[PDB]
Amino acid sequence: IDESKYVLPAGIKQCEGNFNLTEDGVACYTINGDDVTVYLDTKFAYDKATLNAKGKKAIASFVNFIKDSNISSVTVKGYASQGQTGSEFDIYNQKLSEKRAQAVADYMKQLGLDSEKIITKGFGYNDTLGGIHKSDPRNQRVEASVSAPLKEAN
Repeated sequence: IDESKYVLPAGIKQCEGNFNLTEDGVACYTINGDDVTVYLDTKFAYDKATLNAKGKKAIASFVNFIKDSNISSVTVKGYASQGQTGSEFDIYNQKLSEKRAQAVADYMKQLGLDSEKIITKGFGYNDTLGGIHKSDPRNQRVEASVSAPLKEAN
């Protein structure tokens, strides 16, 4: 006798298997029961902390979900690839990754999200993606995930 209809995050599609092994910026969702979780994987060109159009489209939809879910805070994590076999550039890439997270967060603020709701972390070329080489450009990225109950349709 149930009639309630729940609605999916706007402009975001369900995550495919290994959704982070895309070399494109993406935002996707998974459902676990009645709670939805949205992921953001924004990619960057080599040595760049600038956003591209794909990244910006993804972020905008990510933010639209945060503002609609009345979500409290989002942690924005930046990463880098390890381009060279030693540790000469570990601090360099740590800073790079921080700059990437800061880029993502700056754009979120342009979109009408408040700076207090945003926490940024850089990781350098640690936590590189599983299954690929550490120097793969897909490691050059910012990640974030938020969760919220599924909204009833209205």
